[PDB]
Order: sequence, then C-alpha cells, then structure tokens
Amino acid sequence: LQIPFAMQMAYRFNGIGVTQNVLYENQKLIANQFNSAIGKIQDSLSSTA
Amino acid sequence: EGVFVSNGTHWFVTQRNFYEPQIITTDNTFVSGNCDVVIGIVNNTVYDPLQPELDS
Amino acid sequence: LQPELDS
Ligand SMILES: *[C@@H]1O[C@H](CO)[C@@H](O[C@@H]2O[C@H](CO)[C@@H](O)[C@H](O)[C@H]2NC(C)=O)[C@H](O)[C@H]1NC(C)=O
Ligand SMILES: *[C@@H]1O[C@H](CO)[C@@H](O[C@@H]2O[C@H](CO)[C@@H](O)[C@H](O)[C@H]2NC(C)=O)[C@H](O)[C@H]1NC(C)=O
Ligand SMILES: *[C@@H]1O[C@H](CO)[C@@H](O)[C@H](O)[C@H]1NC(C)=O
Repeated sequence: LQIPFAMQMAYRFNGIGVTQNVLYENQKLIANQFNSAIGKIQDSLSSTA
Repeated sequence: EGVFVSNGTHWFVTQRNFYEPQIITTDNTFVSGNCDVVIGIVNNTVYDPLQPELDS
Repeated sequence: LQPELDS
C-alpha cells in the first residue's frame, strides 16, 4: 500500500510508545540525524576491513 | 484512531487496516503545537459534540 | 454528562 514516508515514521514512533506529534514537530532534525548516521557508516566501513 | 483521509470533498478519520471513515471530532483527535510547525498540514473543521447540546 | 444538564 503506498503511504507518505513522514506518515510511516509517525506510526513507527507510535509503535515505540512516543506520541506521533513528537515526529512532526521535529521532522527536519530527525531527518538530519538519520542522514548523518548514514554518512558515518561509509566512514566506518572505509576505515578497516 | 488511525489515519486522516479524503475522498476529494470531505475529510475523515479511519482505522489503518479496514476502510471505515468517521467524522473528525474533539474525541477522535488531540491537539499539539500550532498550524505553523507541521509539514504538509491541511485545513478542515473538527466537530464539537458538547456546545450544540449545552445550548439547550 | 446528562446529570450535569441543569445549566
Ligand atoms: C465524500 O464523502 C461524503 C460523505 O459520504 C459525500 O458527501 C455526500 O454527498 C451526497 C451526494 O453525492 C449528498 O447527498 C450527501 O448529503 C453528502 N453528505 C454530506 C455529509 O455532505 C461526498 O459526495 C463524497 N465525495 C466523493 C467525491 O465521493
Ligand atoms: C488555513 O487557514 C488559514 C486561515 O485560518 C490560512 O492562513 C492565512 O493564509 C494567507 C495566505 O497564505 C496569509 O496571508 C494569512 O496571513 C494567513 N492567516 C493566518 C492567521 O495565518 C491558511 O493559508 C490556510 N491554509 C491552507 C493550506 O488552506
Ligand atoms: C508534494 O509534491 C508536490 C510536487 O509534486 C509539492 O508541490 C507539494 O508541496 C508536496 N507536498 C508535500 C506535503 O510534501
């Protein structure tokens, strides 16, 4: 079923017992933390076999 | 309950896994913040059960 | 709410 991704994460937040407005009031900040953590994985894997 | 949806003319709340629309009210919805903060928010009424009864 | 409906 198609669903907008900022709605999917609001339901996944609700699944950990955090009220879904905690995502919408912070959406850009949350996305920047996700994008930064993705960045660190390239560095981590590039550092050693 | 679940999800906001529209058929193109009206907005409803519905449960996530079986399409069953209901009117949007003070009882199936809750407040946070204000209309400036949220990305992709839209405008509609939310009905109040109380006032039209307590008027009489 | 019905018992409150004096007002
Ligand atoms: C969206 O849903 C609403 C409610 O089912 C529809 O509104 C009704 O439309 C019929 C005519 O098609 C009217 O006789 C009713 O009085 C309307 N009800 C209300 C509460 O306004 C609406 O037609 C639907 N729109 C689409 C495009 O399906
Ligand atoms: C939702 O409704 C509000 C009014 O209740 C609209 O806000 C006004 O929008 C115009 C155009 O953007 C601004 O010039 C006004 O300054 C706004 N007023 C206030 C009090 O903020 C808003 O645009 C509506 N949003 C949608 C998507 O329909
Ligand atoms: C969805 O994409 C359209 C462009 O295709 C854009 O105008 C609109 O603002 C976007 N809405 C949201 C909620 O991201």
